[PDB]
Amino acid sequence: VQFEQPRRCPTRPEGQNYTEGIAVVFKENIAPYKFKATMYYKDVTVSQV
Amino acid sequence: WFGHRYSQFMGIFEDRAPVPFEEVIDKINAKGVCRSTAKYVRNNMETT
Ligand code: NA
Repeated sequence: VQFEQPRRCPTRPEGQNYTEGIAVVFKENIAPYKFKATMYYKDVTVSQV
Repeated sequence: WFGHRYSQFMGIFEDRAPVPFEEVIDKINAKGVCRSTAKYVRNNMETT
């Protein structure tokens, strides 16, 4: 018999390359559009007594 | 009320009356027409 010769050792992974950057994450808009209005009307009351 | 040079609503009574079963079957579903009259029970009274 002979002894097994040294095995090929594994290699450490290269490591994930990361791009740095700035981000803005947008979501679907569910808020209603809001604005200001003015109602002009007249309450008309006819009372039969 | 019809005044001089103007007319005014003294009142507007608005009601919703059910269509009778025989009118739904014989008139609306069979001929696509309605009676021009509404006869129904409102406030424990038959009104036409
Ligand atoms: Na050896």
